[PDB]
Amino acid sequence: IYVYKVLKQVHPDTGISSKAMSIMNSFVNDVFERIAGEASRLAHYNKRSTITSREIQTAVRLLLPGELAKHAVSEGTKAVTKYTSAK
Amino acid sequence: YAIYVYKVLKQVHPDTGISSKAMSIMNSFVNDVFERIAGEASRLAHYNKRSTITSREIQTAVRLLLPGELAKHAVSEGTKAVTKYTSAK
Amino acid sequence: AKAKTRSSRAGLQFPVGRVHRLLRKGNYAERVGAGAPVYLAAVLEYLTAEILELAGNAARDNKKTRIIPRHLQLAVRNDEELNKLLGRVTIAQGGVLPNIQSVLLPKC
Amino acid sequence: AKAKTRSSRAGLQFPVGRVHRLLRKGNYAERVGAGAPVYLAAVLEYLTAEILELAGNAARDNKKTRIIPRHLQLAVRNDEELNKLLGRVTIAQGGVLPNIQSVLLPKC
Amino acid sequence: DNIQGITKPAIRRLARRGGVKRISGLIYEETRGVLKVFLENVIRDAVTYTEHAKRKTVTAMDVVYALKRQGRTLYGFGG
Amino acid sequence: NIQGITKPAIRRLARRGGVKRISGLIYEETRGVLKVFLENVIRDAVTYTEHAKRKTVTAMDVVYALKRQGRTLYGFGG
Amino acid sequence: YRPGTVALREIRRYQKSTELLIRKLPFQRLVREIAQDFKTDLRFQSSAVMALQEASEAYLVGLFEDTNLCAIHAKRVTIMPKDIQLARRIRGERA
Amino acid sequence: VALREIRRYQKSTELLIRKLPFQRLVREIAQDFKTDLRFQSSAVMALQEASEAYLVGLFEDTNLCAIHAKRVTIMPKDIQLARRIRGERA
DNA sequence: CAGGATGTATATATCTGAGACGTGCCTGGAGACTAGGGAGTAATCCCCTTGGCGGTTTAAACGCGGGGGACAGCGCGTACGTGCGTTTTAGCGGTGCTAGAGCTGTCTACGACCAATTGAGCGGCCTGGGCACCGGGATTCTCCAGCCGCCGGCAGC
DNA sequence: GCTGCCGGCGGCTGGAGAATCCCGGTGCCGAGGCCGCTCAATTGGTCGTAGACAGCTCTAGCACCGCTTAAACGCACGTACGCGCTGTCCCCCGCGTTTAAACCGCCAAGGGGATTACTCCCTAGTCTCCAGGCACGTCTCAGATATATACATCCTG
Repeated sequence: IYVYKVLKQVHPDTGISSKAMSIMNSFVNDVFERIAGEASRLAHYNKRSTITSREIQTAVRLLLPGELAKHAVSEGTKAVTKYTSAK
Repeated sequence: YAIYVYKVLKQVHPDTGISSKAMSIMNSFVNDVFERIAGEASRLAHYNKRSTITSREIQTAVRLLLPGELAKHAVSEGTKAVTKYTSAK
Repeated sequence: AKAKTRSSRAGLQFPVGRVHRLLRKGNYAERVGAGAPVYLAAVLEYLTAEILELAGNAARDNKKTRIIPRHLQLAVRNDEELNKLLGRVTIAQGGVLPNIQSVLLPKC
Repeated sequence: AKAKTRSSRAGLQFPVGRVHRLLRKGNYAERVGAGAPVYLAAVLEYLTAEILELAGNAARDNKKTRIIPRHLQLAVRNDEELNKLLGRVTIAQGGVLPNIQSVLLPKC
Repeated sequence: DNIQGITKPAIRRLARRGGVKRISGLIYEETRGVLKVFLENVIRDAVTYTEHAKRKTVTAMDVVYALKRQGRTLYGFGG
Repeated sequence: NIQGITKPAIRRLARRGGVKRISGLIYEETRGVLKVFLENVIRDAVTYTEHAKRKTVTAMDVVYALKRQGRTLYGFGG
Repeated sequence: YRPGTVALREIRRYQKSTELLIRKLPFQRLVREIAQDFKTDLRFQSSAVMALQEASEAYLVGLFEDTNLCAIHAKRVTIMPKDIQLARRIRGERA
Repeated sequence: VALREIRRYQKSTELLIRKLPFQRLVREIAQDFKTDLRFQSSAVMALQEASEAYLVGLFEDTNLCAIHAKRVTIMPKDIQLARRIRGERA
């Protein structure tokens, strides 16, 4: 559902196939693991016990190369402030 | 892991020592290997939808990473060690 | 009453609660904060939106309505920043980028 | 009653308790068994013993009484299987195996 | 006597996809050799995964899992 | 500071590599590769140090950075 | 046609397509034969068969463009085995 | 004498680049990411020797490629080819 | 050095029909609504180790200059990979067919969790003496360039 | 024919710079005893994952033949390989020298790290109802064929 809505929000007149969506699902799952394990290792590196936005931000800067990283950080910041502004 | 390794030398080479740099290097070695084995074992324990890490997971891990002769020597000593552990409580 | 989902308040199209459950049950850390799943959902939405938009533009350039993995490969391999991220990844029925070394063509 | 270490009962010179503690606060799994720390200690002990014997052989070859990371490099790189196991690992003060390509040598 | 089932035009087609202009005759066996080393490397992990799972059928999950373990992860198979 | 890599330094490095003859154009190419590899480690090194709110680049952070890149280091802790 | 013209035509023809190059049945037989050496009396899923198939295709395609680079560096147009083992050695699998 | 040096450095282990110029280069390249940075000493030699290992591996790969090219001299095209094959430049 | 005939590619008209897209049903998990108690957070102080300074001195880089051989270019022998025709031989498949291995639900039981005591393993901190470091000098160890006896053409007859 | 003659040819001789060994003195610093504390072994109990049994059942390998399409064998041939001659000009390799790293010593202090009172944030516990997965069910516009023209070659004059 969510990938379909993402497609509709950018291309409302473009469809997708079946296997080409399983590819997207595998990609998202792989990136989720690659970021979550990284954030967990940063959390354990400083002898910490909680995972917050700072560790995930550092993992994003580490993983995403350059321009994608700086684009991601801004959107994540606005996304976290709209959450904190109105719970 | 300094003292255990020193006992290892004294049980292998009673007349050979070890430098401090070698000590730190092989300490990092054992830490790296432990982390690799534990990570693979935890990965398998989650991968087969279980919640307890047992000797079977460690056995699969050692059979999985160490290539060749090390694999069967390691599994042989693992089984013999756990058997003498359980036989003599 | 008046239940409200976290995705709506976060302005996202992603199941933030599902990501929070995955983090809790994934054995990454003993305790998990609050904004980490929101940030993860946001970055995932960004990257998947960029990927899907590139694939859609490639499909439109190929004069085809739906999206196939061939267009996925053409869109992924044509962006070096994306290429480095997906350098060690192969896609089912993706094909290769059509290229020829300049030497083996005839003289003129 | 009189207490005794787990390693003595297990006939090992590696710390069963320390390995168990590392597994427990290692975040790896919620619960662990009893034979897993013993197995891990045994395999670590075997690997350390074999690597230290391989270093000691070279140390006595070079007529020295203590191990130098250079000897560790020789022991690791002179065993092809161990080189495969330790291919990407770089050793401090290890140098490189001596090697000269055949053509670079003179005619006779 | 089955590895020879990888016919010569198949290798020629594969190399033309690679983009070669001329093809020798001595590469047809070295390509087969690298092929079998690839496959036995993958299927040893694939079989040991099932053995740990103590089943008798090898699914796509085990093979893709082992492929990703070597650092050659592949999408499109329910990863 | 890039020129601090003197010509005999790369010469002896290549001799350790196992080369016999050296032309006159490897020198700046080597310096560029050296600089690129340096920045590729300083980036995540300063990232790690900034994450910990510290101002000193400890050896632990750089060995972690080398491990992340895929080339582990032995001797400096672990 | 002049020699190599058909080669160019096939190069431009086949790099655009994406379908497989090896017949399914021989590859299945090869995989089954190899699987006997590790554990006999097994059962295979077709999904795994095509996964192995496409992985093999990707690696061989990789090795072929590396061989092409070796051949062009060798001031040649043909491809020779020294190139294929050079490409295997530089990458480091056979190190 | 070139082969004599080949015999000479292949047995030793110490670093082959002066410490202070390397430290100056590291500080010069690190000032751009952040200003007023302090470097621990051991990290400097760790980075130095890691770079030495990387570079000597690159040299050995390039020499192997050059001897494959039926030549005794190494040229930048060999280095670019080796980088392309190893999968680093592209 | 400019045209012609050609096997190629390109476009374009119906077929034509498995399955993205709704459309509902139903269910289980995520939000709404209660403390708590322990993980982090400033605030503090107390080391510490690091950037910095300024004489020697001392091994190392560098521009110069001479030299010799590795390499790119060009030419020629030559042999084997390619374009193409003729079998022929194996893959696709479509049809059933069979039991085997995979999946899930229930009942039980035993082993990891955790709390409270009690004892020793070892990390630290001196400490004496033990094994590498360095110097010179004698001992070999190869590397080179010329002398020389021998040899196979080379002008004559 | 047969005299010299001439240049190489390798075989040998010996001088040449290089690498190695051990003695002899001098340190620097892994290895060992001590103290105590801090965490690890022992008891004692629980309650819930994990193993068994017991079913259901979806599914993968067999076989079977009709068709056919790509694979194997052969065959002129010309192009791309491999080798040999060659003309340098571009690195190597000592030398004077000019220079910058390394030691060596003494400081200040901004930053790293251990303690401490606390507070307030995610976890622990239930209820509830609504978003999402599954079973269909279509009618599509998504494909697929088969048709018809331009094109870039290799020959000709």
